[PDB]
Order: sequence, then C-alpha cells, then structure tokens
Amino acid sequence: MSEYDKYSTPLSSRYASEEMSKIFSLRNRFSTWRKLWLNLAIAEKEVGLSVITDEAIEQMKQHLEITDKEIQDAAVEEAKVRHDVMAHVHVFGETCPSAAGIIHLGATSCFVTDNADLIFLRDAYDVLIPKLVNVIDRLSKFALEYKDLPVLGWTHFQPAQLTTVGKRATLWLQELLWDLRNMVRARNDIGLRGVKGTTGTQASFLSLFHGDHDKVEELDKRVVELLGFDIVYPVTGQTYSRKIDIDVLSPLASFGATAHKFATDIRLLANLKEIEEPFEKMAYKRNPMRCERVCSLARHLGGLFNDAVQTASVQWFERTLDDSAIRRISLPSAFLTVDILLSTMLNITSGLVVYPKVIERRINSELPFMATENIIMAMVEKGGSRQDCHEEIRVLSHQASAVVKQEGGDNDLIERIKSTEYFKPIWNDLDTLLDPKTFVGRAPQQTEKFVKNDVANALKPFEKYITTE
Amino acid sequence: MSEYDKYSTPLSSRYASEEMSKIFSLRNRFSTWRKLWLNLAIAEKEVGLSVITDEAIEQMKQHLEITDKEIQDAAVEEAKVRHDVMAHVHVFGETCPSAAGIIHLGATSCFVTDNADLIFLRDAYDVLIPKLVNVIDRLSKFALEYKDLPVLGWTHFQPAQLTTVGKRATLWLQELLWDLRNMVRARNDIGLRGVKGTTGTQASFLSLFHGDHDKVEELDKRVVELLGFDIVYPVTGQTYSRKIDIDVLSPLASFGATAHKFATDIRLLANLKEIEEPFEKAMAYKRNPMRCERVCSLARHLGGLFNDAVQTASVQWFERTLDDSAIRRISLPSAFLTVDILLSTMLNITSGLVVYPKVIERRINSELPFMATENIIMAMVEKGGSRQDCHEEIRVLSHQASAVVKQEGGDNDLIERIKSTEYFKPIWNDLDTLLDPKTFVGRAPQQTEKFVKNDVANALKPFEKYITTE
Ligand SMILES: [Ca+2]
Ligand SMILES: [Ca+2]
Ligand SMILES: [Cl-]
Ligand SMILES: [Cl-]
Ligand SMILES: [Cl-]
Ligand SMILES: [Cl-]
Ligand SMILES: [Cl-]
Ligand SMILES: [Cl-]
Ligand SMILES: [Cl-]
Ligand SMILES: [Cl-]
Ligand SMILES: [Mg+2]
Ligand SMILES: [Mg+2]
Repeated sequence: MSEYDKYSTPLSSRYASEEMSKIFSLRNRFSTWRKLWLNLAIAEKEVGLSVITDEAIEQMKQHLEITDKEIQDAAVEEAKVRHDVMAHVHVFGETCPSAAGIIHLGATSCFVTDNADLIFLRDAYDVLIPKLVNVIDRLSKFALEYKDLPVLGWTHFQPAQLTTVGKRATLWLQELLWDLRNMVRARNDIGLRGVKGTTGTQASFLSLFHGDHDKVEELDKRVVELLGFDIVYPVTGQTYSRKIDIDVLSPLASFGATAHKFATDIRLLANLKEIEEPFEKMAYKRNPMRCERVCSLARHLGGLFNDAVQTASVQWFERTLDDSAIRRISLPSAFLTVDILLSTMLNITSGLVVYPKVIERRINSELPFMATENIIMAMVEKGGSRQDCHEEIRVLSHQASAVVKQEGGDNDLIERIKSTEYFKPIWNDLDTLLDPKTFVGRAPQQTEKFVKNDVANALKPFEKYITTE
Repeated sequence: MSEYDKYSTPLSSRYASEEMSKIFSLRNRFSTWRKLWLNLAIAEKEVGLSVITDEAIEQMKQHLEITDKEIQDAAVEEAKVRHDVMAHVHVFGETCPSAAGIIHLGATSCFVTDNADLIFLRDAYDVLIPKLVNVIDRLSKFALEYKDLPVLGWTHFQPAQLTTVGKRATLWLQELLWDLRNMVRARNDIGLRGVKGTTGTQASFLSLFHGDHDKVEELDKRVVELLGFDIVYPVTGQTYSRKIDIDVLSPLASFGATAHKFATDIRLLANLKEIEEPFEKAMAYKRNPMRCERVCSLARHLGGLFNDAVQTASVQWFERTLDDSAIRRISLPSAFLTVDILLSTMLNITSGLVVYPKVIERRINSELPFMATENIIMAMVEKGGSRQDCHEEIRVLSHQASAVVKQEGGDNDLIERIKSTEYFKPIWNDLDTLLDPKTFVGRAPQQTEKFVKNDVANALKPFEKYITTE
C-alpha cells in the first residue's frame, strides 16, 4: 500500500541522512543477522564443532546481503511461525542448503538481534564522530579568523563588557570538545553480547562442547573478535544490559544542549543583524531557518534519553520484553536526530556571514555607557578630581540615557562630553578612550590559544576525517 | 519562624546525609567564598600585587569558617546593599580589617559563587564514590558467596533456564561498575572557572596587571592550583558552561536506572520469599522490602533533575542569562543528596541480604520438570529408545501435569506421571538424579567467580583505601 497514505517520520525521509538511515534499515538488520550466523559458524568450527562444514560456511559467505525476495519470503514465514529470527533462519537455510543444518546452532534469538543492535550503535557513532570533527574544524577556523573582531558582550541579554566574535565562538567550541570527549568514550565503551544462551548461562554451548568451559570462553571471544569488537560482556542475562542504551545515549542528550545553545545564540545574532546563516542558492530580511531546525530537533533528544533511563529501570531479572518496541524507536531516532543536527551545523558553520559594521554600530551605541571608568581615570590622570569627574559624567549619562529611552535618538553621550567645558582635557582623547579594541581584555589571546592548543590537540587523532568542500 | 511551620525537603530533613547536606549548606557556601578570597590573595601576591599584605593573608586564615553572627551580619547588609557577595566581602573585611582593602581585589562576583559551585560538585562526588565502592564490595562478596546456588531464571517474569543467586547479582554489579566508570570520569573532568571577569575576557585583571597577559594567565593557573584543581577552563563567558552541569549529572541519571532495577528485582525476590532485606533488631513471617521501595522512589526523581540541566544549558544566551540561578539551586544539591541517600540505603541493603535456599529450591522443583523435556528425551535415547516416540509420550504427560497445575491448583506431578507410565520404565530410576538443578545452571558459577575476582577486583583496586567494614 502507498507511502503517501501512511505516516513517515522525518528522521528518515525529509532530511538527508542516507548512511545513518541505512544502518537502521530492515535490509541491514537481516543482513547483519546473516553476518552473525556466518561468524558463529566460523568460530564454532574453529573451536571444535566438527558438524559445521567449510562448504556451509562458503555458501553463507555468498549470501550475506539479503535480497528483496528473501525479505518477502521471510515475511511469509514469520506470519506463519510468529518469530522473525526463526523465519530468517528458515529462509537463510533455504538460500544456503549446505548450512541449513547449522545456522544458529546453539544460539538463542538475542544472539542475532542484540549483537546486531550493538554493532549498529557503534557503526552509528562512527558516522556521527567524523561529522562532529568537521564541525569543530570549520567553527574553529571561523573562531581564529574573527579572534580580533570586537563585539558587544551580553549578560542577561543586556549590554556587557566587550568580547570578540571569535572568542564567543570558542564557547560553542568548548561545548563541542566535551561532546567529542563524551561520544568517543561511549563509542569505545561498546562491547558485544556474544554467545550467552537464554538466560546468560551459556548452558547450551557448554553442552555442545561436552562440559568444556574453556571452549565456550574461546567461542565467545572468537565470535566477537571476528565481528571486529575488543570487548565481550562477561555477565549478562538473556540480553545486553539496557543500562548500555542509557550510556550510549547520554552523549547525544548532552550534545542536544550544545546544539540548542549554539543555534539559539545564532538566531539572536541574526535578529541583531550581526551574523547570518550561509547564503544558499541578496535579501535584506533573512530567516535563520537552519538554526531553528537545529533547536527543534535538539529538543527532541531529551525524551529519547528518558525512554532509555526508564526502560533499564524496570527490566525485571534476566529480561522483560517491554524493552523491545521502544528500543526500535528510541535508538534509531536518537542517532538519526544527531546525524541531522551535525550535518546541519556543518552547513551553518561552513559559511557564517558576519557584518562587522552592524557590530560596530551596536558597540558605538552602547560603549559610552560602559566607558565611565576610562573617562574618569583619564581626567584624574590630567589632574582632575575623581568624584568631581564621576559626578560630571553621571549628569551627562542620565541626559544621554533620557535621550535614548526617554527620547529615541542616537546615544549622544560622547557629543555631550565634547560640549561640556569640564571635560576639555580629554576632548582629543575620546577617540582613544572609546576605541573598542582597548576594551576586549584577553579575548583575542584566549581564542588563539584555544584553537591552536585545545582544539588542535583534540582533533589530532581524527585528522584523517577532516574534509573540505 | 518555627521549622515545624514550613516545608522542608525530605532530602535534607528526613534521611541521613549529614556530610553531603553540609556541602550544600549556607555555612559551607560562605566559608568557601572566604577560602576563595584567601587563595585569590595568595595568588595575587605571588604574581606581583604587593598592595595586599602578608598580615592580611594570615588574618584571613583563622576566619575561613563563618560564624552564625557573621552570617547574620552579612544578612543585615545584603538587605541594605542588594547583593550577597559584596555583603560578605564587607563582613569578612570587618572581621578581617587588615584584609578589608584586599578581599575580592580585581574579581567579579562569580569568582566566588561559581568556583564554589564547582568545588561542591567535585567534593560531592568524593562523598558518593567511596559509598559506591563499598556497595560494589558488599554485593560482590554476596555474589561470590552464592555463586553456586541454583535459582529459577526469569524472562518475561516467566520460568526460564536456571541461573544462580550470585550470577544474578553480577548483573547488578556490572551496572554498578559502569556507574563507577561514569562517576569517576565526571569527577575528574571537573575544572575551575578561575578568574575570568564579567564576560570571560579577564579585562579587569589585564588592566590590573598593566597589560601583562602572562601574569593574568599565571594568576588564573595558581588560584586554581591552590584550591586543589588541575584544570582551569580557558574559555568562558561570565561563568562555567552550564553544559558542565549536564555532564556532571548524567552519571547520576544513569545510576538511577541501576538502583531502580536492583531494587525492583529485590522487591520481586521478596515477593517470591527467596531474598529479603536485612533483619533490623522471632522473625516476622511477612516482611516488606521498604528500603528497596525507597530506593526506587528516589532513583525515579533523578530523571527530572537531569532534564533541568539539559534545558538550562540549552537556553543560556551568549555570555550568561540568569535563568540558571534558581533552578541550579534546586537541581544540583537535590541530585547529589538523592544519590547519596540511594547509596547509603543500598549499602545497608547489600550488607545483609537474607537468602532462603529451601524456598528457591521448592520453586525450582515445581518448574524444572516442564523445562527438562529435552533431558528426559535424551535419557531415553541413551537407553536405546526413539526420540520421536519419547517426544510424543512426554508431550502427553506434560499437558496432563500442566492441567493439574493450572486447572486444578495442584502440585506439579509430571515426574510422578512419568514414573507411573510403562513407556518410561527404562528411565524410571534415572529421573531423580536427572532433575538435579545443579546440572542446569550452565556456566553461571564460573561466570560469577571470574567476574568478581577479575572485573570487580580490578575496578576496585584503585579505591582499596575506601573499603570499610561494618
Ligand atoms: Ca573456506
Ligand atoms: Ca579452564
Ligand atoms: Cl534485492
Ligand atoms: Cl542456554
Ligand atoms: Cl546465544
Ligand atoms: Cl553440560
Ligand atoms: Cl524545519
Ligand atoms: Cl573573576
Ligand atoms: Cl573583566
Ligand atoms: Cl520511604
Ligand atoms: Mg585623538
Ligand atoms: Mg504440597
């Protein structure tokens, strides 16, 4: 029946995420079960189960990538036996008649379903992490380029001591370095369930090796090694602990806050006309639509993390099946969401448009109200009284403030100072006392050091993933 | 106003957590500010601000612990000058008159409020982690003790292939090892904001050192070193990134699931009469797993506190917005107090779990015959009989016995039916020793022993000094 007549999620269709979506597709699901069956037979034969023939293994080797027809045949078999794994065991054994006898030998259902999911989780991180690396790369190049450009600081979203455009971008950069840290940890923490049997005791395999514990341990480690994993969980019930889904998702939940804060900030800078999203195809009014989408999708990750926390919390004993439906939603959705976020942020950070003039206009309007201490010191320096000067400025500041709020014209405080005889000693020093570059503290130095050290050191292990456009 | 007449959070007035609650007390907040001012003064002197005097440093050193009188005098000033920190600078400098021109020199208010918060986060983790270590220690001793004891397994909470009591405990232990990993990471990831100025640019410290960047950098490094921290955040706005609060709470959120799953399993085992919570004070027949119920209750509360942190960081505009202040005042203390109560309670539970082997064994005996079909068939095949015939014969008796159990409420009589059926005569004398639960536990005892003596032992080795006895 028609796709136009059924709901489809956007993590899937509307936004380009072809590779990530493939990892969580049905074809990759069933193909990965076959890869697991192949390597279960290889390892079992090696460890000593002579019932497995090399010819069975060689057949399975040519049929790891399930075809549309086999999927449909497995669907027919599933509605008959009401078990998707056993349906695929049957169809795989039809395709590979020399292997029909030994496919799934000794294993329980979760041998293929659970190990496949753990494979997908690590494969998914290996898609995400190259994208995050490139976001860090493009934004830090941005930060360095603009390290010297003074910009109005904002606290409570009210005018605050000057920083620089590049320095502000290091805030977003620092959060993304913590994301690289969190994601790399989670990625390299993942192990495989291996062969564990129905309640984790490996009773079935112990029997198949006639009570030889060493053989069972050799099998468990070998099959995981063949799948390219270093870690096999030694103690499980039927399933890998669903607490692993929490710790796999916590870096995604944390990253959501990074993305939402970055995108919110840019949306405000777009309102201020200081920074806009990249040109895409010259309009006066432009919407920061990519950042609004980043906020939208980032916000969705919190509930998926709670899905995982609540699921693990009520897994009774060696497992309950109330993990199954929700995991088919929460795990793909979370990685697809972050995949879309990172690709969008990569598009945004590749071509941020800066308007230094708008930036300078805004600074000019606000800085005189923040330059009181400079005006005071400069007059004391010239022999004036400090409080006498502190009172004279407050008079002019209130007048300027009234002109801004009370009347609506441009801040005229500097003009007022040039018109007040008291301040004559500094009339030719007001350009210097109001020079924005003198107000940005260490913001340029902080930025250069952070890009050149923190960011470079963090990205050095992933240099091979850094691309261009 | 009387304390009986106002709401008090049970996280500080109902459960034992003196130490953790003191970390988040008013006195420790204001005393930590003073500790921050003392080391700010020491660091500024070493880097070259002679305006502060050696006498001031020594006088601040025996007034770091604020008195109730000073707290009260700081409160009379906070109402007057509309600001807590300045009010405490004043009182500290009245209490310490040779440091009064020197306290807070060059710093902004977040130098004390924000650095103190980070100190409390790591100090709080240093309270939690030793309790976690000891929970792991007691429960792993339990798992080893019961590594051999066969127990009905449960999937879908229906009878499943036998495991052992100790092996089941290794599921909880493995989760706790991940909690140790997560918490130790978060604990050691924490740095200090240091001295950063109102927007993170250190403009006022750069001005105070007449433009010497190296002195600003070395001041930032040294004040943080004096407080016992190796990491100083190089790039901030007004404050440390609130994303740090998320990454400090995510191990606590994850641990909430460990605690809830552990305590839910024990409450089910208590229903089954297999395992009960420790005796307190002629034992009562019926006992409630009330400590486990409390663990589930408080564990559940951690999820919302983590969401507090996620959403807070998400909407921090630019160099800071002050919608982080009130909520962080709830979420950070509540989360560490909740996990502290959870660990104390779990330590008490796991120190004296009560196991009833004959209830466990009675349950296995009633279920194992239905699970031993293949074993009975293999026994007949090994006498020389037919797998197909034996399969059908046992299928008939199994359905009769199932009907007795469910339709009649009777004891499972499958074994008696077998011994009563002429077809099964070749295996009559094999049934008793066949149905031996010790032969059905697979590798559960060996898995348990290896896990405790390798994975657990290795995880706890760096923390041996924290292991205590009762
Ligand atoms: Ca071959
Ligand atoms: Ca051995
Ligand atoms: Cl195909
Ligand atoms: Cl098994
Ligand atoms: Cl298995
Ligand atoms: Cl065996
Ligand atoms: Cl959209
Ligand atoms: Cl500061
Ligand atoms: Cl400053
Ligand atoms: Cl309670
Ligand atoms: Mg001039
Ligand atoms: Mg009876």
